[PDB]
Amino acid sequence: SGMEGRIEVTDAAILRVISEYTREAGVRGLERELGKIARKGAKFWLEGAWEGLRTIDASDIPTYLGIPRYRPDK
Amino acid sequence: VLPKDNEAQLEELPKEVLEGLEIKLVEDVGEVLEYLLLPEPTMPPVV
Repeated sequence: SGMEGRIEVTDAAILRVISEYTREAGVRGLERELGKIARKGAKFWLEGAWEGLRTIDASDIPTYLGIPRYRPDK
Repeated sequence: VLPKDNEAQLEELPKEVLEGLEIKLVEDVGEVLEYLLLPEPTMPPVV
């Protein structure tokens, strides 16, 4: 997505994604959800940019995704 | 009256419509069936 070392998820964001915002026994939709994260972050960067890094916990994920698409089989 | 898991389907709804629609969210049929009836009976039953 053309980004550089200026935004990063923890594994709290990974738990947020696996807990709500995807359901699959593979990595294609996970790739697509991370692409959604990267595109929302790139547009929010080029509108108003932050400084240095930006760590993504489970708080920053619903500000980028909002919409679950495959709710998991809990 | 819309199901509970459809609460995060609402972001493509227009806000001018979302401000016009008093959307209720529900978990169970027992929530709906005491929400839509009128409490009194009107007609005689079969039995």
